[PDB]
Amino acid sequence: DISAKDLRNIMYDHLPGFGTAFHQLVQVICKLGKDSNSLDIIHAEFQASLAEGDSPQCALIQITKRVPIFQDAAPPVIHIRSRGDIPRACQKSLRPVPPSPKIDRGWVCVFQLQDGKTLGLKI
Amino acid sequence: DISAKDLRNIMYDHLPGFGTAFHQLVQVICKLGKDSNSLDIIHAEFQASLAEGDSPQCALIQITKRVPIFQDAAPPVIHIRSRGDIPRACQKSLRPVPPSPKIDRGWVCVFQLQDGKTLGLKI
Ligand SMILES: Cc1cccc(C(=O)C2=C(O)C(=O)N(c3ccc(CC(=O)O)cc3)[C@H]2c2cc(Cl)c3c(c2)OCO3)c1
Ligand SMILES: Cc1cccc(C(=O)C2=C(O)C(=O)N(c3ccc(CC(=O)O)cc3)[C@H]2c2cc(Cl)c3c(c2)OCO3)c1
Repeated sequence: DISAKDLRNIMYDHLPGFGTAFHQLVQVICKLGKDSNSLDIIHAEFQASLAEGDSPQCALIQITKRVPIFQDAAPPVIHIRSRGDIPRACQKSLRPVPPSPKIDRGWVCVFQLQDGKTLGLKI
Repeated sequence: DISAKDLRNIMYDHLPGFGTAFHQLVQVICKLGKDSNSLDIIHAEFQASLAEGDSPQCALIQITKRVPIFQDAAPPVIHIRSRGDIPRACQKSLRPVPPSPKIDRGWVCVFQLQDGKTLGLKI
């Protein structure tokens, strides 16, 4: 059986750069996947998209649009201290949070900072 | 000017018992009120409701219906370890989280537990 850590490693293996918004999307997919006992179907979808010739980035986005736990889903809230806790390669992807953000519309997660500031990570 | 702690103490002084769902609603009102620089209007609405003869419980609900930061607002996510971090008097008000919980519909907050469990506090 595949673990959340295994799936993270598999997905990271295909991504360029490091600490990018796509790496964070992997984290979200793995966390929500684990919490919904869906790591296997998610892995199968990822591999199937790659096998069709999709970019790994598109494979991750297709998971958000095809696997039902992400469809019309609000992004998870992640509590952190400051913007400094977020990798450099994610910084320019941070945005003010819109009213109903949705994972399948590119809103990966919402970071809540210790002083109450709130930023959404957008792809 | 009134602080979030001052307001919390004022509201607690009107509520019977301790650690109830209404005490948690005070916490949410004061935190969100502080983050939106809205403690003054919140206090004014609370006092006005009491002055019309409303119960302090209803005055708190009135705040969620009358102060625009709570109108059609999703409940805040609060990260905790387990149900053991929630006071005894709130336990029976914890519910599975519905698709679109709203503060002004009685969904005070969403507790996210460390193992991935999620519970909404409902009034
Ligand atoms: C930039 C940053 C700061 C702080 C946290 C994170 C982050 O995404 C996560 C972790 O540091 C982490 O350990 N997460 C995680 C991912 C999958 C599992 C499933 C498992 O292996 O048991 C567990 C933890 C990340 C994480 C991802 C999400 Cl969606 C979270 C979260 C943490 O808390 C609330 O929602 C990212
Ligand atoms: C049952 C339980 C467990 C853990 C936290 C709480 C809770 O509601 C909060 C606190 O322990 C706390 O210190 N909060 C709080 C309330 C107002 C302010 C404004 C200020 O005086 O600076 C600051 C902190 C409570 C709290 C309320 C909300 Cl809505 C929160 C939250 C914490 O984290 C994210 O969203 C309640």
